[PDB]
Amino acid sequence: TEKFDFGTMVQWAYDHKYAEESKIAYEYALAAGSDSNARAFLATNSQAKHVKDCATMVRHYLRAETQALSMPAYIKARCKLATGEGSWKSILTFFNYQNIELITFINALKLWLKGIPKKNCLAFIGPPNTGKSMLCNSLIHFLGGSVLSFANHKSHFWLASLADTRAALVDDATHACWRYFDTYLRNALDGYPVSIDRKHKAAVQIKAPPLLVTSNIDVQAEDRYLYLHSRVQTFRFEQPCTDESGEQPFNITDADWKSFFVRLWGRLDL
Amino acid sequence: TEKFDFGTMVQWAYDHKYAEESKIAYEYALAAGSDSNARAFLATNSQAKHVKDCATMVRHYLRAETQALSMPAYIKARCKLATGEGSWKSILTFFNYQNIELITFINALKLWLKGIPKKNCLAFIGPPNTGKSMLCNSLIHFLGGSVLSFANHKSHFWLASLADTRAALVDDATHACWRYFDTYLRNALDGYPVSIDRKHKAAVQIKAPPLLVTSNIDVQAEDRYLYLHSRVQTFRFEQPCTDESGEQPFNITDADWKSFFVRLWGRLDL
Amino acid sequence: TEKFDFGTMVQWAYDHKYAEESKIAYEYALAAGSDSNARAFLATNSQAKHVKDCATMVRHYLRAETQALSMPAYIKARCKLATGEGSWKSILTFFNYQNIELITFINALKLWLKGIPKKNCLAFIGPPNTGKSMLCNSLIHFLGGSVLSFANHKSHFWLASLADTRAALVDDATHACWRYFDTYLRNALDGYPVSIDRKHKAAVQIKAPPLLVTSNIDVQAEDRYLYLHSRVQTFRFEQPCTDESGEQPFNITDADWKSFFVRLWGRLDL
Amino acid sequence: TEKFDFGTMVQWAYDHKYAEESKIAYEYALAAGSDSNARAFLATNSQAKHVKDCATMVRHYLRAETQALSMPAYIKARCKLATGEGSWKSILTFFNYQNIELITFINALKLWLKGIPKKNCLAFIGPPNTGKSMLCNSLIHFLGGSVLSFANHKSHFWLASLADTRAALVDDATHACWRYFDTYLRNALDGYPVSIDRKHKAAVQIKAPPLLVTSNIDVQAEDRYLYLHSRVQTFRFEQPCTDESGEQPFNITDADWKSFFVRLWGRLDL
Amino acid sequence: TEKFDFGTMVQWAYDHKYAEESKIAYEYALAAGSDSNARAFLATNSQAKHVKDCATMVRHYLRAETQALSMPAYIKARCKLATGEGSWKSILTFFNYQNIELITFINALKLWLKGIPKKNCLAFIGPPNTGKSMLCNSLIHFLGGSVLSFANHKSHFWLASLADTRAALVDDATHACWRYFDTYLRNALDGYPVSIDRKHKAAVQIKAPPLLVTSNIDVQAEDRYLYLHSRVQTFRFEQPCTDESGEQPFNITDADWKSFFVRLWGRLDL
Amino acid sequence: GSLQTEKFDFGTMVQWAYDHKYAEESKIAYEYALAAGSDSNARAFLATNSQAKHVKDCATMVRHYLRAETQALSMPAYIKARCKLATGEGSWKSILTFFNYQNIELITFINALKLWLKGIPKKNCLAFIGPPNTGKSMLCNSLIHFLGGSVLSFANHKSHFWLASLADTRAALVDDATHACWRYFDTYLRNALDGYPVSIDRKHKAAVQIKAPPLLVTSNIDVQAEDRYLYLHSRVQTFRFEQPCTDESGEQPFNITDADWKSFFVRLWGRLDL
DNA sequence: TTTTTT
Ligand SMILES: Nc1ncnc2c1ncn2[C@@H]1O[C@H](COP(=O)(O)OP(=O)(O)O)[C@@H](O)[C@H]1O
Ligand SMILES: Nc1ncnc2c1ncn2[C@@H]1O[C@H](COP(=O)(O)OP(=O)(O)O)[C@@H](O)[C@H]1O
Ligand SMILES: Nc1ncnc2c1ncn2[C@@H]1O[C@H](COP(=O)(O)OP(=O)(O)O)[C@@H](O)[C@H]1O
Ligand SMILES: Nc1ncnc2c1ncn2[C@@H]1O[C@H](COP(=O)(O)OP(=O)(O)O)[C@@H](O)[C@H]1O
Ligand SMILES: Nc1ncnc2c1ncn2[C@@H]1O[C@H](COP(=O)(O)OP(=O)(O)O)[C@@H](O)[C@H]1O
Ligand SMILES: Nc1ncnc2c1ncn2[C@@H]1O[C@H](COP(=O)(O)OP(=O)(O)O)[C@@H](O)[C@H]1O
Ligand SMILES: [Cl-]
Ligand SMILES: [Cl-]
Ligand SMILES: [Mg+2]
Ligand SMILES: [Mg+2]
Ligand SMILES: [Mg+2]
Ligand SMILES: [Mg+2]
Ligand SMILES: [Mg+2]
Repeated sequence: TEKFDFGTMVQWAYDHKYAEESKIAYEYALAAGSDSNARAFLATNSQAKHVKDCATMVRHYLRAETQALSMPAYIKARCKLATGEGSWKSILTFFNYQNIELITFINALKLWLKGIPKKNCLAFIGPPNTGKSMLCNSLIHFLGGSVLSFANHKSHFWLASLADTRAALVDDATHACWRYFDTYLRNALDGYPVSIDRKHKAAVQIKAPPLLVTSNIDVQAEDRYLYLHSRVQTFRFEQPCTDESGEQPFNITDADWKSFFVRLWGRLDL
Repeated sequence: TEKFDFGTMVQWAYDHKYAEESKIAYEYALAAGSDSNARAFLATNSQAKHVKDCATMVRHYLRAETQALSMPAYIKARCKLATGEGSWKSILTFFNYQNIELITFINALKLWLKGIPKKNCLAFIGPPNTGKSMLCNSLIHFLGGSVLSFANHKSHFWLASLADTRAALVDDATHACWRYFDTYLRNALDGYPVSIDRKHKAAVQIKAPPLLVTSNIDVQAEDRYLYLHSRVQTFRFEQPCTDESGEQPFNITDADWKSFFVRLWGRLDL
Repeated sequence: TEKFDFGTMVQWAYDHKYAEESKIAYEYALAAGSDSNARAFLATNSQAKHVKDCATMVRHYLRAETQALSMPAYIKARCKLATGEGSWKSILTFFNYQNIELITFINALKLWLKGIPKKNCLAFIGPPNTGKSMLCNSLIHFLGGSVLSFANHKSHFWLASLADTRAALVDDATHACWRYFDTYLRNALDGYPVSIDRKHKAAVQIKAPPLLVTSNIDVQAEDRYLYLHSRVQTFRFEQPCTDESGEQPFNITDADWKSFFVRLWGRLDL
Repeated sequence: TEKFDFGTMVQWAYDHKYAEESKIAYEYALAAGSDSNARAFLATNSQAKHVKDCATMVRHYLRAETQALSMPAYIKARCKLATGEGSWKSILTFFNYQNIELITFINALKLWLKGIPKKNCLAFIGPPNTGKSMLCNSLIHFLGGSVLSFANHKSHFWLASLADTRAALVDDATHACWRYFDTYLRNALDGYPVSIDRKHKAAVQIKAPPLLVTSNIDVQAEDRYLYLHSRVQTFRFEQPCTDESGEQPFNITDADWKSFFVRLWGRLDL
Repeated sequence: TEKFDFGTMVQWAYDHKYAEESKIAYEYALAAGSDSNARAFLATNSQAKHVKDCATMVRHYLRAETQALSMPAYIKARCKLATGEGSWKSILTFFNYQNIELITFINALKLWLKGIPKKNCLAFIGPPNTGKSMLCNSLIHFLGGSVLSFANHKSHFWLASLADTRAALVDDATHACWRYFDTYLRNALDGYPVSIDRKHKAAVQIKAPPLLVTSNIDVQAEDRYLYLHSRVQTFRFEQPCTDESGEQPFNITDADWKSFFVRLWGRLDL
Repeated sequence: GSLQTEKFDFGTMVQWAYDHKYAEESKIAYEYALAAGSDSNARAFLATNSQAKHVKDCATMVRHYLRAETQALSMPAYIKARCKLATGEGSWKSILTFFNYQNIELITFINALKLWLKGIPKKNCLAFIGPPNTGKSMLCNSLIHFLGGSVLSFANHKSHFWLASLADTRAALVDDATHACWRYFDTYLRNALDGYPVSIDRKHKAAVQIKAPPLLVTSNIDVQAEDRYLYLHSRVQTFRFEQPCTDESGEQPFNITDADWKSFFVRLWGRLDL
């Protein structure tokens, strides 16, 4: 009875960060009890179209709204997202544990986040069960980055994510993987623009984001990976951890990284 | 003369849990004898468009409603749906026949419904005709879960059901299938959110529901499937059901499952 | 006035069981001579949209209506459709000719119509020209079943039929085909619920219907379809159909099957 | 009045049997000089939509207007289309030249036209330049049949024609081609009902029409086409057909086939 | 009012032979300065739809208009397009230079343009730098034919062009190219009607146009191209070109071919 | 009520989007709704019950114009327009110094570049070959960036689509060609090298008969030396970069910017026959 | 959805 206003619903949707049709529809129809517009919505002979468009719009921003930030801004935004309690000390504990000086990682982490040529790829090498996927997965999750599945490597579309995320991580690189790297991904390592295909869409011309790599292989040593030497910052995690006792081993959480970034914000040149 | 009110149809559709076009259309056109709106519906020049949208809208509400519950609230609702007479005894019987203590299955079932990391995968391995498919099938049917079709698993779009159903089932996993699981779905097993891709402009990092699996392969034994050992609870049916000449044997039904949960509600920690 | 009434055309269409655009369009334009509405139709600036939607709408009902019945009820209805004169003896005669005790094909057919898991697939194996397609096709025609066309298996829309018909038939399965079946469709041959993809519509999890396959291959012998053994029932066809005789001594018809079901109704547990 | 009447255009298009957009649009725009409606057409802000729909509407008739007929009726209709002057002698001459009895061809053609199982495929094998395509194309032309380009087999939409025409022709089948046939098209070659996939529309179940195939390969001889034997028939044009004189000695026309059918109408059981 | 007139834009578009959206859109918006309609177009809330439909409309005319001529008529019209000054001697000289009697070329050309089965394909073979692509391209360019890129043959849509032009050219055919031809395109080299798929649109059955091919391989010599012998007319361009100082001693242009045809119209049986 | 003046005007949006060179829906949408604070039309836009469709079409429209504008220009005009774009301060001397460092007479490079830009047959491809770390990609990328060229990624040659860009840019660059790549060139792209038309196939759209633009290639392989690349010899101008641009620690000798090229073209416009 | 992508 009060002519439905799309823009309003979008706003609404956008405010509650509701981005999937299914929800928008439902949640709104609920607010129909105490909301003239919502009520107006259910009156529409085209709820369908709106719910769709509503979402389309919402995500539209959200994506765009994020693509906007700068690494700092972005990392700042990724902090508001971190919920719960923890402390940078946890991270420090671990690195110390691996016999690595946090400053070393910090210094490494500074040029990384900045995507500085030849300082754009961090590798965590070591025997199995040393915390490699741990850390790297926890950091990526924090940063809201994408994990690359080198299994799909057969398809050149296994890099499609690189056109979106701020940070990608290739977990457990094998010789076949490193070879791939040394062969086709050199630019992704020299900060030169690189082409990246997208399912059904046109290729994108972008700068390859920060890369995280875990491997049992010390590329730094193997001679067939020469080009990679100067292009991969390597930390060697040797001391094990996951022991035969069932006990919950270390686990850096979003919170932890929150503290880390918040407390090191000065030193990281952010 | 009265105008066709879409919203009404949707409500109707929603009240009868009529989610598929084919039906909605037919069933409504039937209530056209004693329903002004339906009669208004058949009067429309866009019946098609409506039926379509009607369905779209309904599934919307359903999906949103389905994901809203809590495993318990959900299960509880799945019981109300269970019509007919049966008894938990049928199930106990069979597990016994299969030489397994119900308590074992109950415990495993507990953590499963709770989707606890590493216990989120139930497997029923055994030689042909030992009753794996129905058990699984019957359980999934009761739970209102979806059946994944491995036949389309490339590009993983054989995981889009994963963003909706409270429990899926992989009936008859082949080496090729388990390989796939050991390769891409490790997360659906540890608890870490799985990147459930999908068709239109948006993908969702959803949490994988409990999984059910039937197979002739005993992943626990094979060594190439090491990762899956600690992440797949294996129950094995070695006794044959084959027996079928004359007396029409076993078939677990929604009712049977109703009794099962009702009477084991306490123990299941629901 | 002469405002075109869509709902009318549909009814029309529906009455004559006209479900394909091509026809509906043509046939109607014909009724334009003695029908105000069809004449109105040809007056529409959007006949296209109407023929399309009309059809869509018609199939909509039809499905709903067919999916509604029971197998006997369906079969029963498939009998009303069978016109002409023939007899069950023709069927008997042929099976005898192939040296197969009718009771054997009846007992098999009983559980086949019932779709009991794993007794849902019948294979008619034998050297070329033994009446296999001949038979299968007839029985499928009578049931108004659909043919899957493996040449399209490359498209996940090939099984669409499976979400509509009460019985499907794979005529002349090669090795490639049996391979595929053993590899993906075990949940189908079994006759359990499977997810079917359809163009324009949404996924559909319906119980895979009864299957009929004809082949030069004895999947029961080959150790490579090892796992198709507990699923495919077989009927060997050794004796030749035609052999220097104007017209095939055997050629079963709807009528013949009509007799068959009519006279064998009680034995088939219908 | 000066309103653009769609129905009119359709009639027009239909009368001239103009079924492809390209033409419809062009040919009409020409008649715009002396036709109020066409002129009205060019005035529309949605010519596009019309040309498209207009075509859609025309081929709709044409298809039904065909599938409705009967081979006798259809061939009959194909003769009225045959213009010019020729004589069945020309065809006879050729077949004699190739050293074959006209009663043999006819005997085959009779069954062929009737689309009888496994007697639905005629292959004209022989060395290059023996007039095979020459003959086969001319017949298909007369019959208004469609051709299948194997270069498109990669797409399941290559057989889309089969759901329309009364006769298909595979000109110059290579090994790859026969292999495909022996593997996926036994149904079709068998003139049995195969499901044909079409773009945007759903799969159509129809009886595979009669097939013509020219080939340097005698499937009858080769042993790997063992199963093609009982489905293919075969003719052998062993005698060279093109001469030194620019204009080749044999070149049949519609007229030629007209006579052929008209005079042989009785023997062909039409 | 002066509401945007679609037909006008189309006319404009057509007159300038602007057929791709990208241009039409841009070029029109430019004429917006001195064009009431263009200005009205920019005022449309649906320019998108219009640019598209305009293109669609234009192409239709463009194609329809070309498939509409007779080889003579077409060639005739292609002459009017030929601007500048040149002469057949210039074409001649070259052929003589290559040690080839013009009449030899003319005789083949006559039948080629007529598209007579199996004489529908010319091939210019020879060592690199002998003016093959030179000639062919110039001739295609005057005829206004399209060029096919074997770099795309992995998608049958690389032949889409065939369904439009009156003359196609495969420049620099390699072994893999000839093989593809010997395997799939026998029909096409033969100039018989064939099926041509088109992205999203529907397939068009049409007579393969005249082919021009340049290659370092002499198909008539190789024996694995046995069957391309009766289809491919060969030419031996051996004499190198650009000798000393880069300066191209040969430059064939539209004008040149204009003369060629104009003067040789009689002999070419046009 | 009657007479609306604030009414949402699509064309306006497009112009806006066009001006800022915003071509992707995601952005347009966001960036516009932001300008909604101080923009009657933007505000009108948000008032629309069909923002979706507009964002889409806006975009659709922007590229139409954008793609067309480029293809539109002449090599001169294009390069001219590429200059206005170049911001910052640099100098052609930076480029001279580098080539000099590489022991190559700038005139040599200039003489070739003059013909490259013209896209003249058999001189339509430049290759910068030499041991690793000699500033090849360095130079080539910079030049491509200024020109607004597109980079091809042989890591996708698998699908014939890896060349879709060739239907748009006025210059493409294949960085670090392996043997496999060169073979691919010698095999298929022989027309791209002779100026004769080739059919670029886009995704979901009909192919396009286009004239392959100028090509830039950097590689460790001297196609000029190898014998399995005979055809290429006369179709690939080669520059050998022997000297190591290598910069020990933080302090890069050679860096080349849009500015640097700006000066370069501005000051050499004459000699480049532009 | 078909074309892509597989
Ligand atoms: N998927 C995961 N979930 C939770 N923790 C993980 C996961 N992957 C790795 N970790 C953590 O990282 C450590 C294991 O690193 P690891 O996986 O052994 O490197 P690698 O795989 O090369 O042997 C463990 O201490 C564990 O806490
Ligand atoms: N719905 C049912 N009705 C009657 N019998 C059934 C039903 N489902 C399964 N069965 C019986 O159980 C057997 C199938 O057991 P099955 O599910 O194939 O075990 P598995 O999956 O390990 O191969 C069949 O032989 C069948 O007789
Ligand atoms: N509808 C029919 N009309 C006339 N003859 C038929 C018909 N169906 C089959 N036949 C005869 O039977 C033979 C085909 O048997 P077939 O179906 O191919 O056995 P199978 O399927 O095991 O290969 C043909 O030679 C044909 O003469
Ligand atoms: N429409 C036609 N007009 C004139 N001559 C034709 C025509 N069709 C075929 N020919 C002649 O017939 C010969 C081709 O016979 P052919 O088709 O190659 O038999 P096959 O297909 O078995 O190899 C050609 O040399 C050509 O001159
Ligand atoms: N349209 C033209 N104008 C001027 N010269 C041309 C033209 N076309 C070709 N040429 C000359 O011919 C030579 C190329 O011959 P070429 O195309 O390499 O034969 P092919 O294509 O078989 O390798 C070039 O050196 C060029 O100077
Ligand atoms: N635009 C630039 N700004 C500053 N330094 C650069 C720039 N481009 C390249 N370099 C320096 O040159 C090195 C890269 O040389 P490189 O491009 O790999 O030569 P090539 O392309 O032959 O392999 C880097 O270490 C970097 O310090
Ligand atoms: Cl099993
Ligand atoms: Cl058979
Ligand atoms: Mg089973
Ligand atoms: Mg058969
Ligand atoms: Mg032939
Ligand atoms: Mg050439
Ligand atoms: Mg480099």
